[PDB]
Amino acid sequence: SIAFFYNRSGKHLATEWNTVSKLVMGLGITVCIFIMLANLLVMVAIYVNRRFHFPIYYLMANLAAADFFAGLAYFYLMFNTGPNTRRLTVSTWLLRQGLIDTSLTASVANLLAIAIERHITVFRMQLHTRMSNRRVVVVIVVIWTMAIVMGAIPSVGWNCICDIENCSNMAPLYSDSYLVFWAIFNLVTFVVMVVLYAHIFGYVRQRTMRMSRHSSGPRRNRDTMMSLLKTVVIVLGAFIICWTPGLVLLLLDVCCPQCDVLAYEKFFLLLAEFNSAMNPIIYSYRDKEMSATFRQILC
Amino acid sequence: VQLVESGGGLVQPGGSRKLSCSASGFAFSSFGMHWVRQAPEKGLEWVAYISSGSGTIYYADTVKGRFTISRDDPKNTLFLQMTSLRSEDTAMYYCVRSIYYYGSSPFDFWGQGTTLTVSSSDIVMTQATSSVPVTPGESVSISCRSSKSLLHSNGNTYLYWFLQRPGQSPQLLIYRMSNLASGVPDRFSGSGSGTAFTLTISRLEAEDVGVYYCMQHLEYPLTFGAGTKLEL
Amino acid sequence: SELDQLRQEAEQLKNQIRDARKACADATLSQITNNIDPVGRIQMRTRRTLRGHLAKIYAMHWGTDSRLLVSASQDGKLIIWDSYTTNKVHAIPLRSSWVMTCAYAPSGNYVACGGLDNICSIYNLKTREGNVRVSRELAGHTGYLSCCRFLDDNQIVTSSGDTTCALWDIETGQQTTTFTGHTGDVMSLSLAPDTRLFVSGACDASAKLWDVREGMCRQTFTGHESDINAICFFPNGNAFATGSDDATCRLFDLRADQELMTYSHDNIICGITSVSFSKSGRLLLAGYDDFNCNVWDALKADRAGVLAGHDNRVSCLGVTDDGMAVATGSWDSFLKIWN
Amino acid sequence: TASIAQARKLVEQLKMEANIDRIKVSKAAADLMAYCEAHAKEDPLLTPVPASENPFREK
Amino acid sequence: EDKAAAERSKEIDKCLSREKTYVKRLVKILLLGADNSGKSTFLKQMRIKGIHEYDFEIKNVPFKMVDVGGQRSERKRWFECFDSVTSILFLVDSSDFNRLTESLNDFETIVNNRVFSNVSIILFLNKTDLLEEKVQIVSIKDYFLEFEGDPHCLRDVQKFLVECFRNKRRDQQQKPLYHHFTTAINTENARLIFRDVKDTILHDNLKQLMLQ
Ligand SMILES: CCCCCCCC/C=C\CCCCCCCC(=O)OC[C@@H](O)COP(=O)(O)O
Repeated sequence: SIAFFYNRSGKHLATEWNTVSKLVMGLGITVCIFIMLANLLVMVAIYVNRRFHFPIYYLMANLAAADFFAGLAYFYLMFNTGPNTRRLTVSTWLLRQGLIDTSLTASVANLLAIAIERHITVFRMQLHTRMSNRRVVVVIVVIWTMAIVMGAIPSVGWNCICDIENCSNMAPLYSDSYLVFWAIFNLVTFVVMVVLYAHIFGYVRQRTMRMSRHSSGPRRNRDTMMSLLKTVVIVLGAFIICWTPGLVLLLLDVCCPQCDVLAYEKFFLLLAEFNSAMNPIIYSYRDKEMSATFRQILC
Repeated sequence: VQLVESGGGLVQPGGSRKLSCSASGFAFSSFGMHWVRQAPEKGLEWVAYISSGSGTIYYADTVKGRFTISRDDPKNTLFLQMTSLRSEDTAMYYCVRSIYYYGSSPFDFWGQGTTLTVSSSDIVMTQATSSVPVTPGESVSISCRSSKSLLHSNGNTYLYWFLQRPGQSPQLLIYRMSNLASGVPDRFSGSGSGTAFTLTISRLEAEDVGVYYCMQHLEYPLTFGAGTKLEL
Repeated sequence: SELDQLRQEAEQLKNQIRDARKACADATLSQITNNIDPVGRIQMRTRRTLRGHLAKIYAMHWGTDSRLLVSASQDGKLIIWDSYTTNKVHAIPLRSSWVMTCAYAPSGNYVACGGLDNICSIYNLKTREGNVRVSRELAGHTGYLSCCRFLDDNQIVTSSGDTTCALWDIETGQQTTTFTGHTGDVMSLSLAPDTRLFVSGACDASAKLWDVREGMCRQTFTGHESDINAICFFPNGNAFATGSDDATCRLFDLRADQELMTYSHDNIICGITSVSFSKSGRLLLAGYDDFNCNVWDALKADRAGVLAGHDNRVSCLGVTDDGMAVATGSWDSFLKIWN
Repeated sequence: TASIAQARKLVEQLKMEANIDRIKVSKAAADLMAYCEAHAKEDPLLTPVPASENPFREK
Repeated sequence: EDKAAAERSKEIDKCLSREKTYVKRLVKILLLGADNSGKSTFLKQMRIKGIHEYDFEIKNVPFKMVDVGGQRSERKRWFECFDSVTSILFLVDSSDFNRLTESLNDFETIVNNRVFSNVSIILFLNKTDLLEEKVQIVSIKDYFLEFEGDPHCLRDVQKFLVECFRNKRRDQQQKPLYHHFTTAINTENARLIFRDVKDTILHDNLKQLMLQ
């Protein structure tokens, strides 16, 4: 019974619906509807428009699949939380938590895959329209294979059900060596994709300045270097806003025992699932054709 | 336009001999080649096959394992390797070119032949026409039959007719039982429906003497009918 | 002077030609065909799809056996297809990649092609060497070659952008006859079933009926607006149909000297790239730049189907001699068989 | 002076094209209709052919 | 057998697929000019009845110059088979002041075509040394009007000649226009075209990736 671990972990088992429990469930449910609907719109637009059949859009339709899954994985958890968490068994507890990790890992890994496709078709002297769909499908399966692996290892031994002494407090059945391992995975991913986007900006910037004497035609100039800095800031700023508080709690739970990390955990996880809702409006709003495609779908 | 084979000679049982055939005058890279042997007094017998690009290889059931056929396209040559030569391998070996697309005529050009002496299911294709005496200026018919029906679902009947003049390599007359090969006079015609086939000559000549063979191409263990001599 | 008199003479000749047509224009084909049964909705499906071309397909022709087919592309290659089994019989590499036309010999031993290189090349398909080699290059045109149609194994008719059409002798290799009289570049050509007359469309909204034996123009038809880029001959051999950039098709008759029916609708604004007829002459298929192909009731002008499924502008369109299939090529480098 | 010969040939060609035999448009329209009705049964596209005889569907 | 014919078809597909890689990295340049422009000498420094295509390679990138001759005067939509090219190279004689007005019209008709949209332009003002000798002894005000600069300064005249070409575009804000004052230098002519087509592709990738 999970009641054995929860009491040792300093947690609490709710028996009746509370004001916080009602507010968290209500505020998180309305988020889930948007995630499973906005990310479904991106799927249809790419399929119904023949002008979106290029490798870059297949990593954006895959990101919708990773984010749509992240809505179902939150729909399931919301039902089994509060006056319902005193009912799950050990086997059902590991399934409830394992669906969360398989969805968030797939979302973060798709953000890095987009940052490498752009870096590839920017330093190569070939048109992205004239590219093959072989590299994308290889990357797509690797994204989904690694996510499932990261969601199945804690259920096959990487947990504290056999080592009852040292494991986390936020997840009483997860070892503290798996929360640290997950924080390293995403922190490294952010650092890598910051470098990739900062090399694109510095490369196009030194070419716009060089082709200013000869090329007086309406290309380059400042509208080039201000519509490219805006995009980099939005894609990088949104990751920090929706994921920095989450990682701090993960490394505070393991490192600091005298920390009341149990109070912020229910809202720092909702804010991390809001990133799956801001993604379709960041990678699918610059395309005026995609916006025009949206209107022709909704009546 | 030229298919010269060489490498034969007297050999001992259990010894090894290698046959080489050199092509010159056509696009050898796009032709699938064959090896066909003929006993000193009996009819022809298909031996092996290598496709264009060396994709598929086929062997006779009597020589499988002991024989290997390979080609060297850049050098324009074809090879046959024999390791355990028995006393039943005394024959004359020919080389035949064949190309396969919609409307082609395979087995059109035969080599010249190299001799080999050793001092020591499948469709059964019949010909009960061992000898026939004729007179020039008349009309004759050569009959043939097969165990299985050679007519395929796609409407193609795979029966071929060959002519071996005295001391000459076989030449193609009719391919697919109704089509006349290029360079053959119009007096040669073929018929049949699915089992019994006949080749008809309208007016005979002095060069029509020889032995008429025939072949099936429905299943790759190819079999030839017995000879039919035009005694004249 | 005399040029003024000649202009006056030309002014009054056209009045008497129009009056002769107007007097005989007692009725219209639509009025007579107001009591025939409609053909209904034609439904065609993509049976086969021929993949392998690496660029836009500009021309395609059918063999008389109704099974083999040749096609050309901007890549600069010529491919012979087996439409039944989707098998590539041949693949002919060309010297120039700017090829805008291709033809199939009625006997089947030769193919022809040409384009912005101003010459037509003939390829021998039945050689003893097992390959395909060019037999003869036909030079003598000053503009780009826009169309060619084999007459016999030793005769071919070619039209060019230098405002002329010619008849050649392949054995000799010299221009036998030259057909003059057009004003704009000739874009199309259509041999009669009897192979004794042909018609050509030019970029001056004019179609002329020629005579190969006599080398003189017999008839002239007007009524279009923009360049005529597609012409076909009715199976009876007594009429023909045109298609122009002004998104309209018309049916002319060689005996009435008049247009009979007009094939246009308000939802089409793009031109017609290809025109073909049915074996019985009851259907009229036409390609468009709107990525689709349209089927028209030739006796009623009512649209009766859409051959959709191409991802770019439809360039080519042909019907087999037995009426069992329709092949269409387009700029997306695919051919499709419709039944 | 210069275009005199070209216009002289133009009217000569116009003279030949004007003096030709012509028929009524009603007669011509009936002829095209009579051809389409007679060959209706021989059109495997206007009247679809059964899948047994179809060479592009029998596989 | 019909199974041996299928192997022939699959052997052809292997040869066709070996050319797909080449055509996916191919850059086509359409070359235009005149008799006095210097198109003959320009191609003589390139180590390679209708169109004379010159296939070659720079820095492991396939190239192809579609050099039409006098046929470029054709003005039909059929002749515009070059809608798949990536750039257009134009050769102009700077010394010939009399024919500059003539050379300024054919430029206007081509670059304003509805087909050559999404295509960049490269300009090569040939024979700049002859222009240096022609100026400082012969004025350009006697040949052109609306010239407010000094007629005895090379930089003033050069800054005026390019502006005359740049003002004849009604579709400016879709693609750029590069200009170079080249000569019979014989060396940099291949490298200057390489940079212009490199940044043309780069500014096609930036919109296709939604990065700008
Ligand atoms: C606050 C967490 C920030 C982001 C989360 C990282 C995603 C998962 C990665 C690694 C494993 C961490 C597992 C513990 C993190 C918190 C998730 C969690 O399980 O929170 C508790 C919440 O269900 C409600 O608890 P109950 O009401 O007891 O079910």
